[PDB]
Parts: sequence; C-alpha cells; structure tokens
Amino acid sequence: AKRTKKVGITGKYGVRYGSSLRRQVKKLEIQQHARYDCSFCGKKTVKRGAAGIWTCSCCKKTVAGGAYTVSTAAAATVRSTIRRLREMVEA
Amino acid sequence: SQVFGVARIYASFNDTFVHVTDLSGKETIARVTGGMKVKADRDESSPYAAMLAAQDVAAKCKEVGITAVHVKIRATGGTRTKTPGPGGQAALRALARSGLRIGRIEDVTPVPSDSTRKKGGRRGRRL
Amino acid sequence: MRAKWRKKRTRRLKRKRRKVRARSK
Amino acid sequence: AVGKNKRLSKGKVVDPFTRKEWFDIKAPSTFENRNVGKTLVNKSTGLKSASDALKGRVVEVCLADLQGSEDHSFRKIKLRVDEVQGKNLLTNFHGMDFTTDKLRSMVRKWQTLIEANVTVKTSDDYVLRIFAIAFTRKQANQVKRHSYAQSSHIRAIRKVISEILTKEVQGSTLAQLTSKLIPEVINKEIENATKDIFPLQNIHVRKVKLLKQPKFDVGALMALHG
Amino acid sequence: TPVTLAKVIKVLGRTGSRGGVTQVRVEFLEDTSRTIVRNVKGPVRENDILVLMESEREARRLR
Amino acid sequence: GRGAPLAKVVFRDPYKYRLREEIFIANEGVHTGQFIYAGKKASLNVGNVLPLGSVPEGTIVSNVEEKPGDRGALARASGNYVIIIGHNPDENKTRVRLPSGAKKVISSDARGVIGVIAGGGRVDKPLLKAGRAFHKYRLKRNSWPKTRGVAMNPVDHPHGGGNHQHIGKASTISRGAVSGQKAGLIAARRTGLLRGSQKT
Amino acid sequence: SINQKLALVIKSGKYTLGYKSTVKSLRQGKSKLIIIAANTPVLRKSELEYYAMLSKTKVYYFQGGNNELGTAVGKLFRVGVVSILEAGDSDILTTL
Amino acid sequence: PKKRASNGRNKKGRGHVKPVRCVNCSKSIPKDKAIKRMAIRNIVEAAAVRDLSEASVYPEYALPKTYNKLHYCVSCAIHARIVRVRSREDRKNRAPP
RNA sequence: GAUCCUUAAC
RNA sequence: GGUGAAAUUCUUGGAUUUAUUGAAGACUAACUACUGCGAAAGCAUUUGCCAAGGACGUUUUCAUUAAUCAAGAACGAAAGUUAGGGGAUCGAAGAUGAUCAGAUACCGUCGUAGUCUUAACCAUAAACUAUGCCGACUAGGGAUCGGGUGGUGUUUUUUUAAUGACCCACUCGGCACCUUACGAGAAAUCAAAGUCUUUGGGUUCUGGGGGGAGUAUGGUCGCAAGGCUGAAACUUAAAGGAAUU
Repeated sequence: AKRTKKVGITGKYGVRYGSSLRRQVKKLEIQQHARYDCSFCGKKTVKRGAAGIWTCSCCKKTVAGGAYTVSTAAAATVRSTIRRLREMVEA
Repeated sequence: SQVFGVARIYASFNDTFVHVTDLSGKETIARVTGGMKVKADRDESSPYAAMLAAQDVAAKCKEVGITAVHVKIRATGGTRTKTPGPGGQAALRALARSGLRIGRIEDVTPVPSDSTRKKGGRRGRRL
Repeated sequence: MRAKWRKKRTRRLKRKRRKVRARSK
Repeated sequence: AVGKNKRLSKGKVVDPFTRKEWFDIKAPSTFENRNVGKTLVNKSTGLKSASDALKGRVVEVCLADLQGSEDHSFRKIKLRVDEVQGKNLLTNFHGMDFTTDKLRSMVRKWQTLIEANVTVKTSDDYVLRIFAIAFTRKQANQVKRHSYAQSSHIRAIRKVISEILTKEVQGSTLAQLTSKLIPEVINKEIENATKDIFPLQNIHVRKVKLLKQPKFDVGALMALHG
Repeated sequence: TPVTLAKVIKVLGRTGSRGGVTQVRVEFLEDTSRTIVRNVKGPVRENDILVLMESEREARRLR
Repeated sequence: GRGAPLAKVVFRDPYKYRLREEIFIANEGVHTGQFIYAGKKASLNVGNVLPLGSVPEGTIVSNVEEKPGDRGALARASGNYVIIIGHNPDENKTRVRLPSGAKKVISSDARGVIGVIAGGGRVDKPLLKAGRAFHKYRLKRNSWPKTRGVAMNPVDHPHGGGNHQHIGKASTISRGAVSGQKAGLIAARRTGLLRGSQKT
Repeated sequence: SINQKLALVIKSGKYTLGYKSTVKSLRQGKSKLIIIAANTPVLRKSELEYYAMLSKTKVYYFQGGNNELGTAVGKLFRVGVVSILEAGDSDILTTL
Repeated sequence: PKKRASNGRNKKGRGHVKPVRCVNCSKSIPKDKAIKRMAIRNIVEAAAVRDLSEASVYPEYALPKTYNKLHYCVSCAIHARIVRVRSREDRKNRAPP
C-alpha cells in the first residue's frame, strides 16, 4: 500500500525537527539514495559512496560529483562553458 | 592634403557632447559639451549651447591642425529615447559654418536587437 | 470605493476573523 | 554646469599635442588606395615605446574612400594596425560592415527579410563570421501587394546562402576573400543560385568579423625583402 | 562687431502665443541664394532691410 | 573533514624510472582511469592543470595557486571555483574572481585545475541533529559545541554576568583591540540584516 | 534515418547482437556492416575496428549509447554492437 | 457599450501578442494597439542642406537620411496630437490623409 | 504643476 | 546625471564620449500585417533531433463508431509559495530629493523580493468575441492565408528535354473586413445577436430587484496566500442597460 502520504523517506525522523527541515531533507535524501545511470557502461548502477564519490558497481569506475547528486547543474554549466571556450580556442 | 578626424556627436536629451577624435578613435581632441557653455541646467541641450560647444571644439581641433572631419552622430539610444536632441541639428551646422571640411556623415545610434527592459514601469512615466 | 479595494478589505477582515477563531480554538 | 560643481577636485595644463605626434596609416594591397589617414600618438619615450600603443589601434574607413567609387559608399571596412615600421604603419583586414542608414533603408515592410550567418575558417587559419542579408521583391506584372515568402523558400534560401558562403571561404585565404568581397561576386553568384526559388533581390553581405593576427613575416612575400 | 544686412523676401505668419513676433524669411545682400528663417518683433513689409549681429540661427517655432 | 573528494593520480618521473603519486582535489566529472594533462601545453579539458596565462577569459578553474609553485591555494572547498576575469601579457598577470567575490591579480604562470570541485551543494542539506554536527566536527577539530558568552560569568568572557543575559556594551569590537577583548563582531563596518545582495 | 534503416534491417535482414557474436562473424568473414554504440569501451572499439580492418568490414559509429542502439535495433535490452549480416530490403550497406 | 467593433486594436485569432514599450512614457502596450509611425528624416534637417553640400569634401554626396519606426501609446498619442478624437461615424475610416 | 472643497433634498 | 524646474548621486583615485575588447544575465527589435499556428493560456534568432496537428487531394479503408456532457480529469497569463541555480536590466517593500497645506503619491536617484531557470505548488484575470458546443438554411463584394484544379497567359536555366515565382478564373478550409435589412433587437448594433407569440434541430452550463455577500457556517483542496461549494437574519424602491437634447 501507500504507507505515507507525504513524508516519504523522512518518515524515519518521525515528528521532530520541523516540517520544513524534514521537507528539505527529503528532497536531498531521495537524490543521495537514488541510483544513477553510468555514462560508461550505460546501466543504472551508480551509487553514492560518500559526499562527492559515486561508484559504479559493474564497471568499477568512481566518478567525482555533487554531494547528493551524481552531477550538479553548476557542473553541467561549467562543462558547457569549458567546451565552448575550448572549441573557440581550437578554431 | 586633407587630414581628417571624426566628429563623434552625442545629441542626447539635456546634453550635447561634441568631441573630435582621430580616425582610430583612440586619441581625442576638444571634448566640450553644452554644460561648459550654458550656465542654466535646463539648456545643456539648447541649440545655442550646442552650437557654442561645437564651435569651441572646431577652433580647438583646427588649431591642433586637422582639416576634415567624418561625422558620426548619435542619440541616447539603446533602451532610451533614440530621438536626437537639438544639438544634433545645431552642431553639424556649427562645424559647417566654422569651415572645417566635412565628410561621410552617418547615424551611429545604438539600436538593440531585443533591448533588455525599458525604464518607467508598465504604466510607464505618469507625468 | 473601487471593487478591488473592497475585495482586499474583505480579505483583511477574513484574515482577522480566522486569526481570532484560531485563538479561541 | 559651469557654476554648479561645488568641488572640481576631491584631493585639492600642458598641451597634449606638443608631446604628441602624427603617424601615417596604410591599407593592404587589396584596395586601390593605400594611404587612409593620420593619427596622433604620444612621443615614444624609451620607458614606454609608444609603438606598442600603436600596434593595437583599429580604424573604420569607408569603402568609398578605399575605392574612389561612390557605389561602395554604404560599406565600411575595419582595418587593424598590426605592423609599425617608421611612421608608415600598415594595417590588415579586421572586418567589414554596413552603414545603419543603408540597412534601415533596405529594410521595408510588405516584404520578407531573410538572414543567414556562418562561422567558417579560411584556409590561412582565419576564422570569419559572415552575415548575409536578403530581401524579397514583387515580380513585374504582379498584382499582389506584399510578396512574402512561404517560410520554406526562406529555409531553402538560408541553406543555399550558407553553403555558398562556406564553399567560397573554404578555398580562399583572407586576401582572396577581400578581393572577391569588393567586386561583390557573392551577390550575383548567390542570386544565380537562388533565382529558381524566389526572386530575392538586395542580397548584400552584411558585416564580417575577424579573430586573428599574422605572424612575424620574415622570408618571401610582401613586407621586408626590398 | 560683424553685422549682416539682409532683406526680407517672404512673410510666413505671426508666431508665438501672444503673436508678438512674425516668422519671416530673410535673404542676405551678400551670398545671394542663402536664405534663412527668423523672427521679427515688429511689423514688416516687402523690401525691408534687417541688420543682424549673428546669422547662425534658425527660428522655427515659439511655444 | 573535507567536503570534496580527493584524486589519487599517478604520473611518471621524467628523470628516473619511477612512478610519482599525487594528491589532487577531485573536480566534478573526473573519474578513475581518466588521463589528466598537467602543463602549459595541455588542452582546456576538465581536470587539466593549465596555467592561467594558458586559459582564456571566462574559464572555470580550481585549486588555483597564489604564486607559481605553491601547489594550490584558491578555490579548494567543495563546489567552489575561480573565474578568469582577464589577462595582461606585458608584466604577465591575470585578473581572477574568487569564491568570495573578490578580484585578485596574480601571475600568469600560476596553475589551476580546469572545472568546478566535486561535493557541490553539500551545505544544502540541514543536519537536523546535534549528533550530525558532532560527527561533522569530530573529524575537523574541537570547535563544537559553542557556549554563548552571555551565558557565562564575567570572569570567563566580556559578555558574561548580569542579572539578565545581555552583552551590556556594543558587540562591535575595534580592530586595534587586544586579545581577550576581541569577542563579538570584530571591526564590523555595519551590522544588522542587510536589505541587499553581495554587490560584487 | 539511420534508425529507420536499422528497423528495416530488423524486419527483413539478418543481424547478430553483441560483441561475442560480432567477433565470431567478423572472424568467419560473413559480416557486412558493424554498428558500434557511442559509449562502448574504447578498447573494445579498437579491437572491433582492428577485426574489421582485417575482415575489410565497414564500421559505422552510432550516435548513441548501448541503450539507444538497442532501442533502434528493436530490442528491450542494451546492445553495444550489432553486426548486419545482410539487409536485403535495406540500403544500409550501400549508404553511409 | 462596445465603442469599437475592433476593440480599439488589431487582434482577431491571436488572444495574445507581445507588448512594446511606448516612446514618450514607456508604457507597456500591445503591439497591435500601438500607434506606430515611421519617422524618416534627413539628418541635416533640410535647413543646412546647402551649407553641408558646400562644406563637404565630396561633391554630389548622398546626404544620408535616418530611419526609425516609432511606437506610441493611446494616452500620449492624443496629447502629442498624432491622433485625435473623431465623430462616431468618422471613427470607421481606415485610410490615412 | 500646485485649478483642494462647496449650510440639504424637492 | 536627470527634470516643467531642480535635487539625491558620481567626478587631478577618469564608469559618466571615443578604440579595442571581455563577461554575465535577460531579451528575439526593424521585417510585423484587421497576417499565421494552438483547445485555451499562449507562441517571433539559426540549425538539428523527437513526436504531434489543421486544411487540401483521394474513383483508399471501417461502418454509425456520433453531439453535448453530472461525477471525474489534463492544460491554464501575471502575481504569489518551497528550495536550488541565476541574478545583467527594470523593479511591490524600503531609502531619498523635489512638488505640496500634508504626500508613507504621481516626478527624480537607488534598491531587497520579484523579473530568468530546475523541481514542486498555486488554479485565479476585463482568462473578453464581455457572444457554449454541434448541425442545417437565409444577401451581395472585394481582399488575404493554406491546399487543389484549369488557362495557344509573363520571366530565367540552355529564349532549346524537366520548372520556381507571378497573372486570370474556380473550388475547399480558414483569420477577418463594406453596405443596406431578408430578419433580429431596448438600443448600441448583429450574417449572427437572423430562420423565437407564425413560439419545439440536439445538448451542457448559468440567472430571477439592489444590498448583506462571494460574507457566516459546514465541507473540501492548498505550505500559505487562498481556491471550489455556499446561506440566512436584517435592510432597501430602486439599483441598473441603450440613446436624447
């Protein structure tokens, strides 16, 4: 069944710490505990080891990423900016 | 033998910048504007004040020693009014009367391709 | 009295009533 | 504001021309006129060596002045000084441009305006962004009022313009680009390539911008051997 | 003081809120085919000669 | 005690037959088995160690040196980076923008890793727990918990004492104050909530 | 386009999926086209390209990873490389 | 009641058009409801035509002209007298003088 | 641009 | 620098004019229209990929599969909420100069939230054509968009084998415009608001004098702001619509 209406993963904190704080913690904890697609082997086996370390169980490759996500929006922006400047430099 | 500079006229509202630079633009001559000629703040864009500033600039640049000037006239532009002030009409006539030779007059007012945002609000300026 | 400002005044009154009832609850 | 400024200096003249001097600026060998004008500079003191301050100046010059022809009046050319040798500093192509009056005169309503732009690198390692404008015209014997394009003519026209420009630049260095830009072979070439799609007059090429400068020019071609 | 003596050739109508001036067309005795537009505070007939200190003004309207 | 992952990366010794192992601050996107390229001739790719004179304007760098050869000082925390503002070849220098928003001119020979540092967003998550704070500082240092000075005796702090918990005197302390006095807001140019932004 | 012709091959032609069958067919010389995903290991790409240089077999690099290559080939699993043994009704061999 | 069958604008089959700011007050008005007028003038303002022709270095110069489409709001249009109130049956004329 | 107001309806 | 005029502010530590530039974020001018698409909100740089759509044309297929629809859903300008990113411009609040009898307004100079984006909410606008949808019929005319059809009609390849764009007429489907009144209407006006006392083509929704009042209460949805549902006691003879001088 649907065991919780809205607390989701943060049902472990029960009643304490405040609804808004538990809401933020929910948003980041689902991210940090989800599995991510490995861009190398192409199968969803990328898990977080620690904040910033994202290991793949099958291809045995660790990626450096965000604290709670495999890649952050700022990282993607940096990649695009670096690519644009590099391509401009080459030609 | 004709040595030429560039006029760089800014006929904004409430101001008429006139200052002649070299063909490169990096070296400037005779930066005089309406304020230095008119005392009252409401006439910094008057045709009379702009004519005075322009003829002062013409004298200074002719005594520096240039014979011709390519004209580059410009309104406030960008987001702003884009309609040139009275200085635009006054200053070019002032240079022509001074006798500095004139060439290649062109409007260099900066128009935007999809300007950022006008000033004044959605209801605008409710004067 | 503009209808929009009367609407705003009624929302003000509604908010105050809800506050006093929340107190008395 | 002659008498409005309460203070002219918060912390509390020598004429610039005396320390300044004239220099002569020349164009490359692709234009029929060589001299383009004069320019003030500060005196080359040994500590500063104002030749470096010269080596980074750009001059906008009218193509009518560079060609002695009135029909080139609506185009202008940026010339970047790159080499200074003894008061006859010579520039190189930096970019072409139109005049705002000509653009705004050629832009009219009740017709379609097509624009294309490319980012092609020449064969001498120059990288040019070229913009080409085009307009639609009513044919003769036409009775319709506006003569617009069906946005598929626009797409095919933009494609053909882009590929003409890319093919032209890929195969010619900068000097050939200037020497084929000044007679505007591109206009009739592209009208020839397009005329079976939509009449499309006024197909001038708008401004062109550079990104590079040349090297130290030591051994065979145009700058020192004399 | 350099002055220009120029004759009026055309009267264009009374100008201003109160009508105290008339907008007129003045042609200089020297450099004929140089015509200018000015304002005259009094009444003007044809063949009327006006002495002016400075000729570098156009007076279009007054409001 | 560090929010960012580290990168064990091995080079070859150019002068002797031996492998050299280095400790880098992992940039976001680096993975094991990735070749990185340290030098003035390297490409502008993430993880490479170009000098600022070799990178162009707008480049995202990290682990930037203050002076060429101190092996990294600037933008080392998780998610932090340095922006290349501009260059000047004569008297070779590069203006950069730091994570604090401060601009600094430093020599063009100083090096940096291209990209942003991994571990970004770390302070987004609330700890929720004095226990989480305890485990966070247990690896860092003995700076937790923090007793408020107002809650102590006048022997123990400038703020201590009174029949009500209050500071008594202004909590903004001058820069020229001596040790034992510099408790509170040292050299505060302004105080209170700012109705403003950073305004860099 | 390319996925369209791959689907046409699937409908009409014969194909083998996977690196082991691909290498077997390359060895026996009866493969005509090789399609290599974008995210397959570059060492595997080098090995397959060497096998194909030995076999004189055409190699086409798919603009997509193994997931998208499997979707294009019509299957519900990842495919890193697919060897087209023949097309018949597809011009996939002639083109590209 | 309905003053104008066109609702004082030009929108039939749109619902929404991008607005444009006015030039006098910078009011944000819909483009179809703006009162655009094209200003095309000689730069020299035609009183110094001969003066600049004689002061020019090149004879037979083109004497270039400026172009700008200029957008007006309904409030400033009437004040500036670019439009004026007309009779009820005279409001239907669609052509310019 | 200050030109704000008008012992109460019939 | 701005303004009716000024002033706040920035200036022998050169932003405030030029030359080269570089960066950020937003925006997509002129072309731009009584023009296009979308169910509406809405949508205007190039190209690519992805799936969709109207109209047309069909001597193609199925054969009533249809119309509107309580319940129930999807999408829904702006502002607003939560949290990241962003944060250039303009800018609820606020600061401040002026005007003023006062000005916590208009005007001027800054400026946080916001404007932008991602994820999640919110579900309201004069969300208007103030006109529900479907179907049939009833005047004419020109123009315009998309499709199609016909014409020893116009122009360049190569005036020679294929054609694009034009011109003329016809037709379908559109966004729309002029005139009377066939009619309708209280009129303004309306080719629908006509074919309604000569009253019936199908169907959904809503209203029953003005208030109180979109209030109270009970539900229900929302984090909240609030949304949806929604009275009565009491009070009042008018309130209103369209035209006349």
